[PDB]
Amino acid sequence: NTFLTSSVATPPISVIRTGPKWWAHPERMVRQKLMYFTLGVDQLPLRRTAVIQRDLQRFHMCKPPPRVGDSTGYKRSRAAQLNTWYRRIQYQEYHMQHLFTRHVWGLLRVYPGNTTKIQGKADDGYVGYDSVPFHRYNRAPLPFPARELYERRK
Amino acid sequence: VSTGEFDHPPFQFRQRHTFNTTPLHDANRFGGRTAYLREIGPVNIKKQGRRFKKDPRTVQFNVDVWCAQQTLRKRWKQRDWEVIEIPFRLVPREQQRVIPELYTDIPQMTDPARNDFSNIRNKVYDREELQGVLFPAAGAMLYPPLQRVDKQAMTLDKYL
Amino acid sequence: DNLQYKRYDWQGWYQRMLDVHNRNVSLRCRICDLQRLDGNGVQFVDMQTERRLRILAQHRVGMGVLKLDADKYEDQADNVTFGTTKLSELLADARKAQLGEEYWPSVELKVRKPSGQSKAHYSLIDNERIEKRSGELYEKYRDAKKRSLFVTPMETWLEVK
Amino acid sequence: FNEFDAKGREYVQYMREFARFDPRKSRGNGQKGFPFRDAYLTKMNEANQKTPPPTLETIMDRAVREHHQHARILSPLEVQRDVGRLEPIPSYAGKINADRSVFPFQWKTEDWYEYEVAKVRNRRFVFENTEEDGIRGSEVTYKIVLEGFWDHHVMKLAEDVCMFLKDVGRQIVEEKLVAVRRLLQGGAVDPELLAAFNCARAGPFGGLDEYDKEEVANFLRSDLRRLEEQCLSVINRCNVPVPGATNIYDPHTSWPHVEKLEPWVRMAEFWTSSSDTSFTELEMSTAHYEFRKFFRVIICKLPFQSTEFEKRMYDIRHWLHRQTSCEFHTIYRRNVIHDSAVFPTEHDPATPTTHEHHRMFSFALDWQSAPVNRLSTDTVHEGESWDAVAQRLGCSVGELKDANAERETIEAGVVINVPVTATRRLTSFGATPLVLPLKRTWEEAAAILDCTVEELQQCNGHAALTYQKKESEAGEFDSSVTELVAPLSCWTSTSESEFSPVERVHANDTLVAIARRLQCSEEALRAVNDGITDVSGLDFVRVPPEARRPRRLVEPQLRPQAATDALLARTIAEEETFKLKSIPHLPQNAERFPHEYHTPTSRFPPTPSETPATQDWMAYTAKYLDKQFTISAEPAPVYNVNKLWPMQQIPGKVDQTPFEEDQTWLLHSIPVQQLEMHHHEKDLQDLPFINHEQFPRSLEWNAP
Amino acid sequence: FALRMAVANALVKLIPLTRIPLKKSGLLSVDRRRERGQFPGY
Amino acid sequence: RKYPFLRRPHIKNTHSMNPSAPYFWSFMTAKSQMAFLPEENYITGDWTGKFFVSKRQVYTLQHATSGAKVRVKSFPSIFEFNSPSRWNIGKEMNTLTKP
Amino acid sequence: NRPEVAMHRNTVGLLPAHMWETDKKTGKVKSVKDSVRDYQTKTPYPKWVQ
Amino acid sequence: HRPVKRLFCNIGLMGPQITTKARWKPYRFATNPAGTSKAERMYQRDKTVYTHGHN
Amino acid sequence: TDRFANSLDEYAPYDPEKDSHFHPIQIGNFDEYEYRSFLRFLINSGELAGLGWGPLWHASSDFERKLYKIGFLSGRNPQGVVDHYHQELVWRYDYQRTRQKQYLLKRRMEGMSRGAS
Amino acid sequence: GVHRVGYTHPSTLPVPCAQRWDLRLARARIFQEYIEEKAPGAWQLEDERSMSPEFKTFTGYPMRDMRPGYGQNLPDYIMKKRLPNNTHYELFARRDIPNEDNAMYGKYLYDMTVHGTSLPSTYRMHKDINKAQRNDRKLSGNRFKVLCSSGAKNPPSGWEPIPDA
Amino acid sequence: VGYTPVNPDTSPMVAYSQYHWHYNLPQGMERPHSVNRTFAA
Amino acid sequence: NVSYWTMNKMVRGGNLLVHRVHYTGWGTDSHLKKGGWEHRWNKVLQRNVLQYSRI
RNA sequence: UUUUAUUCAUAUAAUUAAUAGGAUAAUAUUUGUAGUUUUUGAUACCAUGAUAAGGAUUAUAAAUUGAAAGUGUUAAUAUCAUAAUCAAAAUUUAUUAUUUAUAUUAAAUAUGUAUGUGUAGAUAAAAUAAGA
Repeated sequence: NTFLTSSVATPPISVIRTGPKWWAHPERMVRQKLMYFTLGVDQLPLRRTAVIQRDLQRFHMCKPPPRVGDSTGYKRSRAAQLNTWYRRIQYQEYHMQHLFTRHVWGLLRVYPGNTTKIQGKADDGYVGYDSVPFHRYNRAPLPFPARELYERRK
Repeated sequence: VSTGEFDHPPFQFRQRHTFNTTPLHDANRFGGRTAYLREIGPVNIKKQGRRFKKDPRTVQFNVDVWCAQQTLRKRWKQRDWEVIEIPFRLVPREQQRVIPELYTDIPQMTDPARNDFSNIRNKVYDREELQGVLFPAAGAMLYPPLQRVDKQAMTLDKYL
Repeated sequence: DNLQYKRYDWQGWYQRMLDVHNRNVSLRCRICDLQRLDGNGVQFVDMQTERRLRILAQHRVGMGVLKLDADKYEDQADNVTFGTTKLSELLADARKAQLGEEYWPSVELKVRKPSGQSKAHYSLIDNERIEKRSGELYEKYRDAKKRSLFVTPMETWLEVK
Repeated sequence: FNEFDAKGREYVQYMREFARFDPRKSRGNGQKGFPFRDAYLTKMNEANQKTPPPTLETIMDRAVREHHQHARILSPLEVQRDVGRLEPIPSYAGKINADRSVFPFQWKTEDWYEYEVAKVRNRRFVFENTEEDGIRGSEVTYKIVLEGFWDHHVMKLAEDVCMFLKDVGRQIVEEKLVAVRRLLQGGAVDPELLAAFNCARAGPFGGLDEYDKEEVANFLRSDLRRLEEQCLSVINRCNVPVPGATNIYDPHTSWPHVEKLEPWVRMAEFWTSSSDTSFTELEMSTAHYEFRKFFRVIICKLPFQSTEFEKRMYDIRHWLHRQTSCEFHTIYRRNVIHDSAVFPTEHDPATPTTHEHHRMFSFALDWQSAPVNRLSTDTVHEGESWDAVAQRLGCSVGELKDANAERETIEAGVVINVPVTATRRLTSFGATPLVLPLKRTWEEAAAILDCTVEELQQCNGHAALTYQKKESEAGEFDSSVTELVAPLSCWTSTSESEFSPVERVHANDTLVAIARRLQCSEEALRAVNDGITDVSGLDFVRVPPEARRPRRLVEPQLRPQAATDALLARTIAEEETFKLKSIPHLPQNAERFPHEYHTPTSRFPPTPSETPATQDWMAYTAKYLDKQFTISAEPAPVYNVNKLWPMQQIPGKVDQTPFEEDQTWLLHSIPVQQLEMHHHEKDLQDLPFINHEQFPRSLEWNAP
Repeated sequence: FALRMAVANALVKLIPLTRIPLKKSGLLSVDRRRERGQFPGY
Repeated sequence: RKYPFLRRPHIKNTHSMNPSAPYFWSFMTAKSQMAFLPEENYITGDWTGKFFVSKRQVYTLQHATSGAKVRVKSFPSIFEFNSPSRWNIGKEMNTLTKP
Repeated sequence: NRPEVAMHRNTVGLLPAHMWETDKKTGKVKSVKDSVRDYQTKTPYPKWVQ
Repeated sequence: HRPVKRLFCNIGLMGPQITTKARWKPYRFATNPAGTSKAERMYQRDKTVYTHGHN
Repeated sequence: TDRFANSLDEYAPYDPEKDSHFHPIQIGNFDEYEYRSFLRFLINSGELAGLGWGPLWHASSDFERKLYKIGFLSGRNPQGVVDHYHQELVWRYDYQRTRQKQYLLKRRMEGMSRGAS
Repeated sequence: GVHRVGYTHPSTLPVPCAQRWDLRLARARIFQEYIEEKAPGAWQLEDERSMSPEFKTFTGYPMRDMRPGYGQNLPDYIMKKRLPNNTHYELFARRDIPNEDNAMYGKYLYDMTVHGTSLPSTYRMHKDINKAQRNDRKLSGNRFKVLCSSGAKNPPSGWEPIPDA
Repeated sequence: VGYTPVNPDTSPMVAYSQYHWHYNLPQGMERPHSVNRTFAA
Repeated sequence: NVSYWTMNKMVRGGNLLVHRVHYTGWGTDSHLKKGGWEHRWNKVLQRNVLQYSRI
C-alpha cells in the first residue's frame, strides 16, 4: 500500500493489552467490519472482541472488588480462566484480521510493506526498495526493478 | 471544520514503523512533503546532520506554510467566477449602494427589505443577463438566453 | 512618572522616553459629519465621494469612522499637524469624484463563468464543418491503417513542427 | 440577579439586544455595533430561511392521538413528570414556533470568518464624543489608567479618585449649568457669529442665506437646551452613590464610572540550582515566578471642555496612593479647516504616474511633501487688460479686484496678488527648464541669472568639467557648452507650460460633456477647434484658454529631475569625466542559469514565460488544435477583468494566479525555512521566551 | 464528554424534573482531571 | 546543554567540511553572487601593517597575481597560504583551513 | 547549474576538461596542472573601471 | 526525476494525478544510472567524490 | 483514516436549473417511513444472511432503540444510515440489554425462590 | 495560470469610471507606499494560524509574512523594520547599571551634599579595616604597590620616616 | 548582606518590613509635604 | 536582565517582588494559557504595532 | 547405606578610581570651574547557602460536582560575609534523552559520514486525561 518501509513485529499480547487506543479503536474496528462485510463473511470474532472491549472499558474506572473476600482457591482461578479465554478470542480476531488483510491485498494487487508475506503470490515475504540490498531473513539479493507481483494491465 | 492535521509531530526518541506508530518523516505525512525534512539513514550527531531538519520551530513553520498553500489552492478551486469592474451605472439596484471594504464593517446583506439576507460580497452574477452590459458592441447572439424552468407547471415531479 | 523616575537625573530621559512612546495621535472624523453642504452650495461629500474615500482608505476607515493614527514625529504637536495634512490630502483626492463620472470608482462585480447550458454549445459550434472534415479524416485514417497498425491523431489532424 | 446565572445573564442579554439590533445604529461606535453573531449569521444563511414543515409521521401520529384516541399529544414542556405536584404550565408551552432562521444557529464558514475578523479589527473605530443623549454623547472624554503592584491597591485608588472626580465634576458642571441657564434667560447674538452664519455663497435653497438674529438666537437656544440636558444628566448620575448603596462600575449608577482591564502578567522561568550539575538536573530544578501589574480605567465624559477640570485631574499624580502610577487619555472634539486652496480638487494629470514613481526610496527622490507650493503672486504682462488677467488666471474679475483693490489699474508690469480661490494658479519651479545663451564668463552668467556661482556650477556640471582655471578658458569652452541650464531656484512657470494644451475625448463624450469637464463654453470649444462639431471625428480635442478647469501636465507634488540632480551632482560630473557608458550588473550567460543568479528582490515561485495562446481553450483551439475554428477566443468583456483577486498586480506584467492543483505547488521551485524566522516588527522582543517589553502595559491596551 | 455535560445542564435548566435521572446517571458530575502542564525537566 | 537554534555560543565551532561540488557557491558564502565583497577585502584607513588577514575575506585573483603573502589564524600559531592557485576563487578563507 | 530546478541542462561544455589530467582508463581526474601560470586575461578588473 | 515530474505536470494529459495517485521511486533509487538491475547500486557509487549523492 | 480517498477534488457549486437543459427533480433524505423500511431490511436481512450479530444478538439493543439511535446519528440520510448501521458495533452507552439481563436474572432468582418456598 | 494582466482606460470604456489600478496608484501616492513590482500573484498565502477563528491562536491579524526566504539583510526588511531607538534596549542601556545608585546621582556629589566627604565603597572600607588589624598584629609581609612610584623612589626633602623597632 | 548594599526602593523586604508600610493597608498618602511654598529659592 | 543565579538569589531573599506559581504550569496569564510563549509574543506584537491605523 | 527508553559535541589568551545644571527665568565668561607623586586580598581562591535524591494519612452512609501533592537528612556542588600572585576571547575538544526510503540547500557562515535480520550488559522513569 502507501506504507512500504521496513517494519518491526510485536507480540499479539501487546496489541491486545493496548485497549481503546489502537486495538479497540472504534474507527479501525469499523474498517475491519467493512472489510469482512464487503467480502460477505460473518464478523463473529470481531463482535466478540468488540463486546469484550466495551465491557472492559465501561468498568475500567471502577475499583476491583476486595480480593480478600474472593477465594484464592477458586475465584482467582476462575478469573484467570476468563481472562485467558478472552485473550484467546482476541488472538483469533487479530489473526483473522491479518489473514484477511493479506488476502485483500493479493486480490487488489496491493504491494505490502517489506518482508510481508501474502499467501498465494509471495509466499516468502515481498521486499522492495529497502535500505539493505539483500532480502532480510533470506539473504537473497534484490534487483532494482524489485518484483512485479501482478500482471501489468489495469 | 477540518479533520486533517496542521501541526508537526513532536521530536522524541526514534519512532519505529509498527502498529499505531510511524517514522517521524515518513513519506505518508503531509502528502509527500516530509521529503524536504527527512534526513535519510542513521545519523551520527557529532558530524552528520542538518540543524534545521531537527529544529522544532523551522519545521513547524514549513508545515504551516504547506498547509496555507493547501488552503489557498482548495479555496481558489471554489472560484467559478471573475471580478469585473462596472461603471456603477449598469449594475442592478442591489449593487448601487455604498459597499464597505472588507473587514471594515459588519457583514452586509443584499436588500433586506426584499426578504434577501445573503452576504453581499459572496453574490455571484451569471453572464446570461450581464452580456448586454459586458458586450454592447458585440451584440449578435452570444451566450444564448438561459432557459428558466417554470415552477408553476404540472410536470412529473408535481405528481401529475 | 511619580514613583522612582522623578526628582533625579534619570527622570528627564525617562520622561522623554515616555513622550516618544506616546507620540501617537489619533484623529477621528465621521462620514455623516462630512456629508454637509459646503460654502459653495453643494454637498461636501456625495455617495461617489464617500465610496472613493472608502476605497482610498482601505483599513483607515471603519464603522463609518475615518481614523488616522500618526506616529510620524516624536511629539504630538507635530503628529497632529502631520495627521491634519494627510487628512486634507485624502479629502482633496476623494472629492475628485465630483467633476464627472470618470472619477466615480467602479464596482468590483463577481461575474460568473458561463453556465452549463451555454457550455453545451461548445460541442455544436462549427458542427457542419467539423463533420465534413471528420469524413475525410476517417478516409485518411483508414488509408493510414491499411499500412500501419496504430494510427495517431498526429497523422490525421494534429500538427507537430 | 436571581433570575439567571452568569451565562444565562449573558445570553439573555445577547438575545434581547439582537431583538432590537438595527444596522444603522452600528455607525460611530466600535465592537458594540456588532450584533449577536450566532443569530445574525444564521439569519444571513440562506439554507436557514427554508424551515421544513412537521413530518408526515409526526402530523399523522398527532392526528391519530387527538381525533381518534381523544388524547391530544402533550408537549414535553407542558407534560408534568412530578407525581406529587401539579406545577403551573409555563407560558412557553407550545406557543414558540420552530424556524430554522432563528434557532438553532447555522451559518457558513466564509461569513463566520469575515464576521470574526471584522469584529476583531473594528475596536478602536469608536466615536466617543457624539450628540446622543443619555450615557453616551459628550464633548470631551478622559480615561485615567491607574497602575499598581496589587489589585486591591489599584481598586482602592480607583474608588478614591472616582469620588474625588465626582465631587469636582459636580462642582464644575453645576457652575456651567448656572451659566447655561443665565444664557438661556436672555442674550445678545454675537455679530461675529452672525457673520459666520452668513458666509455660504449658496445656501441650501440656491442663493444667499439671509440669517437674522432671531434664527441665530434660535439655533443658540437649541444648543444651550441640549447642553443643559446633558449637564443635568451628569449631575443626576453623579448624585446617586450614597454610602449605603454604591455601584462604582455602573455607568448609569455612578459618575465617573470605572471599568476593569486585564492585568499584565509576565512569567519568568529560570533555573534555581546554584550547583553546575548536568543539564537534566538543571532542567528539573526549574521554578516559575511572575511579575504582575494591575490596572483600572476611570472614564469621565463631560459635555464641554473644562480646563479647570483638566488641571484638577492632571494633578492627581501628586497624591496618588503608595506605589501607584497613572496615565491620561484625552479624546476631545476639534475643528479642522479643509480649504480648497492648498489642497484643491482638479483633474488628474494628462500623463498619469506609473508604478516606477512608487519605488523603494522614491518618497525621498521623486515626491514632494504636500501641499505643493502654488504661486499667489503674479507679474502682469504687457497688453493684458483687467478682464484678460482674470481670464488668464481662471478667476472672476470681482475676485481679482477684491484681491488687488489697492491698485485701481494694472500697469504693464506690476506684482499683484492672485485670488486665493483661483483655479488656474501656477506652480513654483515649472517643469520647463531655463536656458541661458551666452554669446559671457561664469560671473557674468551668475549675475544675469541672479544665482550664486557655486549653484550655477553644480547645476551645469559639464560646464565645470569643460572649463579650465582661467575665466578666459571658460569663455572659450562656452562655445562647446552652448546653452547653460539655470539653477532650479531660478526657474519660472508659465500659464501654458503647466496645463495641458489638448484634452482627450471619451468614447461617449459629446460637445457638452467636454465643455462641462473643462468648465468652458461649447461655442468657445468649437471656435478653438476650428469649427468642427463632430466629437467622433477627432481622438484628441484641444482645450481653449477660456477653460476654467484645465488639466495639468504632470502631478503638482512631483519632484523634478533637477532637484535630485543637485543632490547627486558630483556623481554626474564623475561619470561624465570617466565616460562610464554602462555598468553590466549581470554576467554574459546570466539567464542561462535560472537559479544561481537571484537578486535580493527576486521572489518565488518564478514566473514562467508567456504563451500567446494559453489564455483560454478557445484560443488554444484556434491556435493549435483544429485551427479552422471560427471563434478566436472567448467573448471577453469590454471592461477590465482582474484574474488575481483581490490582488492589484501592475498591469502589463506577466503573472500567474495561485495554483489549483497540489502537483503544481509540490513540483514548483519553492524553498523552505532553513534559518531563524525574522519579522520586521518582531526583530525587537528577540525570540519567544526572550520577549522584551519596555513598558508593563496591559496586553489588551486600547489606544485613544 | 464536555458536550454531553453541557447538554445535560441545559436539559436540567429547561425541565427541572430531568435533574434526578441525569444526576443519578452522573452526567452533571464534572471530573477535575487535567493534562500535565509544560515543564522542561521532562 | 542546549542553546537557541542558530545562536550557538561557540562561534568557531563551525567545521567547514570539504567543499561540495553540486553547490560550491550556496554554502559558507554570500546567498547572492551579485552582492559586494565584505569589508575585509579592502583598506579602510592608513594602517601600519596587517598582522594576518581574517578568515572572512573572500579569495580573489589578485591574491595569486600580486604574490603578497597572506596568512590566517588556525589551531597553530599562523597558517600562510603558500603556493597560490586559481581554483579557489570566490570562496572565503574559512573554507580552506580544515581545523 | 544547481540541482534545485535545472540540473539536466548541465553540459560537458561548461566543464573545462583541459586544466587537469584525467585517467584515460577510468575517467577520474588524476592530477591538475597549474592555473595561475601564464594565465590569459583581457582585463583583471572590470573594463568600465578606471 | 524532477524534470520528468515537471514535464508530466506541464503536459496535463494526466491531470492532477501525478502527486495524488501516481507513485514515484525514492530519491537515491531514482538517481541510479540507466541500466542497473541491482538494488546494490547506490552503495557502489564513488565515495571519494564529495557530491551529496550525485555520483 | 480518510473516507474521502477517492472523492473528487471539485469544490465547485452546481445549480441544475442553470447548468442543464433537463427538468430538475429534487430528492431529499429519507422520511420516517422509508427510513424504517430501509433499516428493517438492512438489519433483519443481514442477520438472516449471516452478516449480523447472529449468536451475539443480545449484545445489541432491540430494533426500536436502533431505529431511534441511528436516526439521530444519520439524520435519515441514506448514506448515513448505512454507515451508522455498520458503526453500531462500537456503541458504548447502550444499557438497554445490560439492564434487561439484570432484570431477567432478578426475575428468575425470585421465581426459583418462590418455587423452593 | 500564466497570463498578462490587462488594463482598460476609462476613455476607452463605453461608460467612464475610476479604475481600481488608478485608485491604487492614488492611494499609494497619498500614503507614500512602495509598490513591489516583483510580488508574485501565486503567493497569496493567508496566515491561517492567526486569521482562522477555528484555531486557538486566532488574533485577527496576520502575524507572519509567509516567506521562507526572509531575513534582515534584504532592503524590504530594512525599509519596513523598526529602529531600536527609544526602545527597551535604550531603557536597559541606562537602567541596568551594575551600581544602582549611579543613574540617579553622582556618588561624589551625593556624598559631598549629604555628608561632608566622599565615602569609599563598603569593600574598600572592609579592606582598610583589615589592613589596620593586620598592621596592628604583625606589620610585616606587606608590599608597597602604588600607582606612581616617583614619590616613593624620590621622597620629598625633609621627609624622615621614624623606625618601628 | 554583602558588599553590594540592598536597594531600599524596590526591595519587598524593606518595603513591607515592620519599619515601613505593608501592602495590606489603605496605602494612603503618609504626609502632605510642602517645601517650595514654605520656603522657596 | 539578570542571570538565573542572581534571579534565584533575589527571589529566595527579599529583593524582588514576584508571585510564585506552579513550577510546571502556564501561570495566571490567559495568553500564556492559550498558546504559550509564542501566543504571548504575538499578543505583545499586536498591542505594540498591529492596532494603529499607521497613516 | 505493569509499562517506556538510553551512540549525545568544544573547555580559556594579559590589565577596570571625580563632581560639574543652557530658549520663553530681572542679567555670575562660573563662555571654556585646570593644587601630580605614601600605598597595597582574590588578571586564579569567598565557605558558606541553596539544590539534588526524597517518603507521611483522615475523609460512615446519604447529598453535593463535590471535600483534597507533601518534607528531614545524607550527599555532591558552587558564582555569597570571611585567608596576594593570577580562565573567558586566538575556542578541536571529545560535555545522556537525534530527522531511516513517492518528491530532499533562497537570504546573518549554518555539517560527507555508523545501511547491515534492529540483535548484549547495565541504567533511568511513571500508577497524575486518560483507558495494569
